[PDB]
Amino acid sequence: QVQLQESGGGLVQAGGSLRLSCAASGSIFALNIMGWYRQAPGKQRELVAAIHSGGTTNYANSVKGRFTISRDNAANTVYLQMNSLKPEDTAVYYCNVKDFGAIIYDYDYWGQGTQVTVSS
Amino acid sequence: KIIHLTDDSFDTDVLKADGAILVDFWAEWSGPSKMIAPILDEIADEYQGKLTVAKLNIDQNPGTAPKYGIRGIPTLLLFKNGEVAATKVGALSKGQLKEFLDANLAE
Amino acid sequence: AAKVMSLLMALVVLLIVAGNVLVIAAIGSTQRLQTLTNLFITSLACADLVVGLLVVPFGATLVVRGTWLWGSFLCELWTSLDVLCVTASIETLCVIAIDRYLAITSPFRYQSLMTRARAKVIICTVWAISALVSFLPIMMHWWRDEDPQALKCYQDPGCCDFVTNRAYAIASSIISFYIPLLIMIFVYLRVYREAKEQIRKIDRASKRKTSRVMAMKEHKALKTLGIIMGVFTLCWLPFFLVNIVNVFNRDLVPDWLFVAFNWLGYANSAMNPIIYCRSPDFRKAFKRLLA
Ligand SMILES: CCCCCCCCCC(=O)N(CCO)C[C@@H](O)[C@@H](O)[C@@H](O)[C@@H](O)CO
Ligand SMILES: CCCCCCCCCC(=O)N(CCO)C[C@@H](O)[C@@H](O)[C@@H](O)[C@@H](O)CO
Ligand SMILES: CCCCCCCCCC(=O)N(CCO)C[C@@H](O)[C@@H](O)[C@@H](O)[C@@H](O)CO
Ligand SMILES: CCCCCCCCCC(=O)N(CCO)C[C@@H](O)[C@@H](O)[C@@H](O)[C@@H](O)CO
Ligand SMILES: C[C@H](CCc1ccc(O)cc1)NCCc1ccc(O)c(O)c1
Ligand code: NA
Repeated sequence: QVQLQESGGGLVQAGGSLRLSCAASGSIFALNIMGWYRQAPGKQRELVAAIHSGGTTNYANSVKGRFTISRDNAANTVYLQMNSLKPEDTAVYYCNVKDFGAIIYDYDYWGQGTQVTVSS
Repeated sequence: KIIHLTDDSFDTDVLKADGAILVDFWAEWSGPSKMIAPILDEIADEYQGKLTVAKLNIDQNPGTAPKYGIRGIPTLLLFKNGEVAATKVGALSKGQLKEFLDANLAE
Repeated sequence: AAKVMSLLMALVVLLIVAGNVLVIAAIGSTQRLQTLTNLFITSLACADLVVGLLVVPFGATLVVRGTWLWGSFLCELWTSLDVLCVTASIETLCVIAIDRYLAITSPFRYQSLMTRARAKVIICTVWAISALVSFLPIMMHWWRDEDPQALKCYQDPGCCDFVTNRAYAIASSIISFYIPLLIMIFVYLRVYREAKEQIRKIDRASKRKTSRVMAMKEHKALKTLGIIMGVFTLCWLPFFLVNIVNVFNRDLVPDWLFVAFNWLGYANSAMNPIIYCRSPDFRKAFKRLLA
């Protein structure tokens, strides 16, 4: 069974920094995307940042220049280094894995989520 | 169970005969034509009621074979209602022959 | 045996129409299924559906009766419709391979690069090429051989054999099958290479602590790649090989085999829904559609 374990979230002062970390334990296809999504209270889920197995990345405009996504070269673990935090970034952050193992379609795995609250 | 054909009997035994008749054109001088003799004897018992195996010695009856254009031997012509439904020339194994007969008899 | 042969045509048509109708229904009815890839899948299903409704039925009769009952014009048209639908089907399989290759290996570049408007152009192109290789040459008599025995079949309205000049059978086979095949081999090979090359980089990372082996997901992906290339090639390679062979040594291959290899190709049209619509969203939509 595939499972995604989220850590590194919590309370933090505005202007500060966190480092999220999602460790995927299970069978994943070599070709995949590991990513972070978030859902602010009373808003829809949005992509924060994502990194492909190859190394190419994709970031939302709100977090560009601040957040940095990187993955463990050995293990199935993906890190989001969040700097210059603002109260706007307060949301439940979810870890996502897109597995390309079926070729024709992608299978999705989602984490339970971890809370990040930034106070002014 | 096998009918042994002549020139004159060919019209009554094969052309006017009821059911599917498998005719064999054999000769005492052809080693290929002998290889089918024991396998046709087994086919007469195993396909009893489903067809009739008939044999014709092309040496003793030279008249029949030119009429249908028999080049080589052994030639196996499968007859139905006095018409030639299918044709096979050369020696076969039992498994090859059963596939030909079992395919052609199921219409 | 010919009793069994007729029963076998009936199920072929049933599977093709059932399957492909079910796919188009699923996609058209479900907002979740209306993706970019499934746009190409929709093109494929249209092509295979027209194979089952028109091409194969008119085909099935020509085997049963042993003659063309609908006159020289509908022969010409049916021939053009066959060539079109087969060319569109196979060329669309080739586009799906490219599509999934980009989406798996360069997903972020792919999203900006491939739009819905761009995919429509790709699809429209595929059908325009199918049309120009089928209807244009067959209706305008460009496909015609000069040979007198061939010219006897063109004059007989009961004859609807597929007899072509050299140029057309070569060109049509290359455009409908060989170029698509080559692209499919090259593309899906780069997926295998990319996946193997990525596993290589993971082993370089571990500082000699672990060596990766093939997991559940890697065996399954390789089976999928097998079924994709296997069933496509098994179904259409025999016929399209023989189709070029006929243009040179005409006697070598019998007519009953040639036609039987063409029937094997029509079988691929029933196989495609099973291969390319296994997604969990497809599986849900199909249950929802069948009450
Ligand atoms: C033997 C059949 C081989 C498979 C079918 C391929 C044909 C499709 C080719 C095609 O249409 N394009 C080439 C893409 O590589 C798309 C481009 O022409 C595209 O740039 C334009 O359509 C516009 O997007 C310009 O804004
Ligand atoms: C980059 C894509 C173009 C690929 C390059 C293909 C080059 C070969 C061109 C070619 O093969 N022929 C050129 C001349 O037609 C056909 C001949 O080799 C031969 O088949 C004919 O002479 C006879 O079949 C005619 O009876
Ligand atoms: C959207 C891009 C549209 C491109 C449309 C042209 C398609 C490629 C050219 C072509 O159609 N053929 C190859 C050219 O030979 C196939 C046949 O048209 C041709 O082979 C036959 O007419 C001859 O074999 C008859 O003697
Ligand atoms: C866990 C095990 C998973 C299966 C391993 C892969 C199965 C074998 C895949 C395969 O190589 N082919 C399909 C056969 O299954 C043959 C094709 O790759 C290709 O070589 C032919 O289509 C050629 O004729 C093209 O000209
Ligand atoms: C029209 C023809 C019908 C053959 C046929 C004949 C009898 C049948 O019972 C069923 C099918 N099929 C041609 C398939 C084809 C399709 C695309 C090509 O480029 C090509 O050269 C040939
Ligand atoms: Na004709």
